[PDB]
Amino acid sequence: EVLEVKAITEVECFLNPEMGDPDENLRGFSLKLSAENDFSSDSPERKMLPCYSTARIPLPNLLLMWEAVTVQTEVIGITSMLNLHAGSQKVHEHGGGKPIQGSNFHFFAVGGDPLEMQGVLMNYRTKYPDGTITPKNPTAQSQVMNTDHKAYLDKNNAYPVECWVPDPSRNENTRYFGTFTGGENVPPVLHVTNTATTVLLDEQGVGPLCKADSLYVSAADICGLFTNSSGTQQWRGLARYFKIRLRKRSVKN
Amino acid sequence: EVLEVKITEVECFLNPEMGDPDENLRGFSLKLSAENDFSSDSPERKMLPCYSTARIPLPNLNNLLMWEAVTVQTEVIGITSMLNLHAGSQKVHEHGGGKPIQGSNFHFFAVGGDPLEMQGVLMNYRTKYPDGTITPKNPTAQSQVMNTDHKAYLDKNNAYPVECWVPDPSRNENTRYFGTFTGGENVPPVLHVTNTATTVLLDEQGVGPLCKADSLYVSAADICGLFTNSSGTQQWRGLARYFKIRLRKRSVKN
Amino acid sequence: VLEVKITEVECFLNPEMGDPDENLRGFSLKLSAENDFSSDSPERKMLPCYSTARIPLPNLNNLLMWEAVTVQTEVIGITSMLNLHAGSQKVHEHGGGKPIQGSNFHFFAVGGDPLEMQGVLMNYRTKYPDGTITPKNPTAQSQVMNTDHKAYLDKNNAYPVECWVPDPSRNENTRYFGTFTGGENVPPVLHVTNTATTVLLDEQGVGPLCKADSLYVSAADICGLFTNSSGTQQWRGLARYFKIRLRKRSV
Amino acid sequence: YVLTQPPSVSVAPGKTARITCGGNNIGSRSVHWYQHKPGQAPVMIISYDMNRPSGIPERVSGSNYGNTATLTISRVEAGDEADYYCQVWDSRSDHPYVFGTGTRVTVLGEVQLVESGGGLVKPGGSLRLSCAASGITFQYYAMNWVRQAPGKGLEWVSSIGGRGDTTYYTDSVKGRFTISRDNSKSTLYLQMNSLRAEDTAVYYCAKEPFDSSGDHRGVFDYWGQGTLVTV
Amino acid sequence: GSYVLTQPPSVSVAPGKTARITCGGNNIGSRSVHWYQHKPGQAPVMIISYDMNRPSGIPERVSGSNYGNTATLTISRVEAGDEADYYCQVWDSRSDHPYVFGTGTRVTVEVQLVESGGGLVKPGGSLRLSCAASGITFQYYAMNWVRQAPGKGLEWVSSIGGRGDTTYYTDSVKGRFTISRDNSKSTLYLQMNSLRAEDTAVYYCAKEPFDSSGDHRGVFDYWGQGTLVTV
Repeated sequence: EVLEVKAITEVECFLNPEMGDPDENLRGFSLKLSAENDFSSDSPERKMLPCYSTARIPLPNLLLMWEAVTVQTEVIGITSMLNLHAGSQKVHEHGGGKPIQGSNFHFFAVGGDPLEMQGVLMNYRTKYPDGTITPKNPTAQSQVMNTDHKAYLDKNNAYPVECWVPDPSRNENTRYFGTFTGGENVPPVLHVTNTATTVLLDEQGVGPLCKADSLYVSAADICGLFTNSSGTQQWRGLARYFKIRLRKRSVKN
Repeated sequence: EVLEVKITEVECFLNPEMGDPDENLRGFSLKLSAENDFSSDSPERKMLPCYSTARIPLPNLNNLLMWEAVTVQTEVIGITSMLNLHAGSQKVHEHGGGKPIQGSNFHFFAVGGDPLEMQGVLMNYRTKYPDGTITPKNPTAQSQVMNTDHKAYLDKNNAYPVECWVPDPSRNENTRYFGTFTGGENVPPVLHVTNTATTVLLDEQGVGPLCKADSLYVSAADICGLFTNSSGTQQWRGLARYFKIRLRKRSVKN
Repeated sequence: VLEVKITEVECFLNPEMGDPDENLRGFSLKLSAENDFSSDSPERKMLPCYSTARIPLPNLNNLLMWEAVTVQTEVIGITSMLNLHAGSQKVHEHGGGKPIQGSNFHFFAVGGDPLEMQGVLMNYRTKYPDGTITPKNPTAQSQVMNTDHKAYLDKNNAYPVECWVPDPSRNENTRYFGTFTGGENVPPVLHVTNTATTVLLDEQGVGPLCKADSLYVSAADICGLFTNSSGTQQWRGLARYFKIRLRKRSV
Repeated sequence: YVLTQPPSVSVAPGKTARITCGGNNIGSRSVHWYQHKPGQAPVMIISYDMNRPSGIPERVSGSNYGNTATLTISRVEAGDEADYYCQVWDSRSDHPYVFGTGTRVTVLGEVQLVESGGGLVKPGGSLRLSCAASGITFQYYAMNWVRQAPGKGLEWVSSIGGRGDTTYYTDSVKGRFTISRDNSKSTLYLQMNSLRAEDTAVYYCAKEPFDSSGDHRGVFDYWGQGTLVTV
Repeated sequence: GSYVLTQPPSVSVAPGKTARITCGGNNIGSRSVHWYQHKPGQAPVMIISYDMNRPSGIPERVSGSNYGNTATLTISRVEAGDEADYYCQVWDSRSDHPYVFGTGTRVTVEVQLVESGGGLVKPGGSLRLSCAASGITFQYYAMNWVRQAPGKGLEWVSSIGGRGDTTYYTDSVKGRFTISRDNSKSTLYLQMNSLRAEDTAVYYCAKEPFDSSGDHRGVFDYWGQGTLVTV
């Protein structure tokens, strides 16, 4: 029930990644990946599974509502992948370590409500670990589109990236952006600049309207697989920074 | 026939038809055969991805009025499901994770006021296509290039093999289509999601698809690549496609 | 060329990849290799050739001419390559067949005159087959630029793609567009849409003027190499569709 | 449509067995093959002319050209001794599922389908068969009844779509037999009224492959052990 | 002013040795030379196309070369089966006699084309030969008649385009022979009127390669067994 624009505020924040964190010294990393389990008997270790990062930022109490108008975002520590001297398997005899490479996913969202998500599984029979929130009573229909699998991204380090996507049939009050690049040898390509901004206004010129004076930010930044000397592989993630410009917007009630 | 403009949204998720070799492998094809001679190639029906289609009924209208499709929002659903490298996939090397889905892919959708119109072209005209599928009829060597005899309406779900049919650019006056084919062993799948992107369906004269019999047609093929099992066998993997279509009332004569 | 005074013409142009026999139409003969530059007599059915068509337009007769304003074009049969069950060599044991991949060339041209072409050879001493029209009296300069090698695309299954390129020194009544992507493992990337149109108008707002009420369409769509179970490689091509919007122009 | 099979074939262990299936332009149709051992569920061994299901050895191969489809079994073992049937499906026909007359092969030397309700019945009386399916979501599967009368071949009886919305009967039973389905209980029904002596047979429950609409596919890819109906 | 190809009349070779057959022509290196093997009472076989290209089924021992004024057929590791007649051949699109055959070399150590209508006739009489082609779409193929008179070489008689639009004849038969084709029946015709004794020969039907326009290519890539006409 939106009126004219009323003034302006910035919120700056970073979301640390949830790649699994198999031990403290492997923060930003997943547990080593298992392989070749049958679809009948697949119990992944919780620390093997990257999850979506999310947080709810409280806004000034202020009818008026906070309207998110722009976002500046980048992935933090992209240069840390130039360490080829520690942990990585040598590309060949006398050579340097193997760069992180392979499947990656880069996603963020800004909304006046929890990001709304749809469930889809590679394997509906996957036994997901206690502590994670995955599609409930999944069927073979869950390997394609099953409209029963709706969730709110309402908990950090809980929703496995592999089970959930932003739901394009909802998120009236959220903007989301994601790219998936799959493959063994996909080179990670990441750009940084403090000159880029993303407008959050819709076709009617209205950005996300923050309900309960609350801004929601969400992200997944899986950069690719790290290959140890042993040949084992781990996901590597990086934090995402957000700067969000909000304005006061008048609404009826 | 089309006069002055006189609004509705329709939403749909269209499931893929990759072959479905059994319930537990829904969204996959049967394992691919290889090295059949052109002269004796009978593919199993479950080996062959087909185009997805559905006819969405619109509000009954009634100088007659028709639903005009003006924009579409569409994305592929479940792209992150390919981050499961722990189940079924062959290890990339000893002690390593499973192989990501990769290889030849095709991403296609259409919105129209009539069934999508398609043209037949075959890798191998002598291919013996399986009962239950609808493929070019009385094909010749000319069917391996352009043979104008192979015209079809995408008028049945899970029937028209992707490998035999393309959108016909010589027709589809009342449909907009978009497709990308990327072929190769190691093609990385690249898929974007955002609820901020829209595609305008209006033509050069500012007229979108006009829905005959208050029916909207949506069509899609989203083959994401090949899944490699531990055995080394390969299967197509597909994902569903979501459509949100904005329509308006349009006046037309007789 | 004076002020403007509508018609559409549609065409499918079939590819000329060599056609080693009826059952392999759209394909070439297996590729030969390691021939000395001094002793190379390629078979005609090994060499892809440029496709051309002269579409007769309505007789118009301060004379009026047909002016091509727009072109809609796409490659036909891009989904035929999802067949990995016939002819192709397994990518590995128990696996499906090798996708068509490799060096590719995608070209189209619309004009009111035959497409003008320039000749460059990889080997000037190549003995090109009878039936083919290749650079005449070729010298070492034919491996770089020899301005003597001018031709008109004026016969189908005649002009070898590997010997001819569109002449940027000519083609004033022809708009041309091509892309070469070379490599062993180059992924074929092909798009299809009925929403895209290319304007054929120049800096003065004049498109191709059709001479002798004749519109010329030209194409080369090599999609890459088909590796058979043998290890033999053949070229694979697809047809190209044209829809051309013309208007009457005073001249 | 008529499918002709030689009644019997004899083969030494290690040798090759060839079973022909004759039909007017059968090469233009998808032929499936079934192995049937006495008192056992038939097994599908070839689909669409030459495709082997998972678990069928490379020795088993299929061919189809002109007027003859051929089942070839190489390096023949004792276990290969059984009845072999070809089968086609014509969506656009009065009798859409057709079996071959069958071939007796002598060598010289998860999903469950459980049928019930078989027994003894007065001629002119009534009997209802059930098939309890296990480990599949039932509305995604066209289901079929196929019978074998004493000393006769497999005969297709009735077919129903996954939704329950498409039903086909052989002329023999049209008007007397009724095929029905309860997807909530995953159960297939055959209501047999006006019973005849010609209806004495083992009644097999036959699953078609998973289909997103539960459509008819023309393939019996899994069978129950059968139930005896004696009149 | 019609092109001449010179071949040594005979060559002798021991088993295992190499046989070399020359084909002389004014600047023959500037033309595409094809080679045919011909055993008595058999269809000629094309063994080399465009100077050095071996058709599928021809062994690596068979090689072709062409430079300056001499084209050369080389057969290495010679077998008994290599004993036959060998002909070179060129094609000049812009010439009165566009198919020129060589004089032949006696060497001492699917698609079907069926000819009919051969027989015995009074000199001055008439005869029509037919060629029934099988397994090809006929309008995509330039077709040819080639004859061998007793103790003479292969002589090109007549050529026709796939469409039926490009008639070529040797001076010898000009105005007495007419070549025709019915692509609906996939049949080639040779109407021979005003017959002479010089016309006594085996008449061979010769297919050119598949062409999208059925153009003349200058290559006889498949032959029939022939039909004899005695006059």
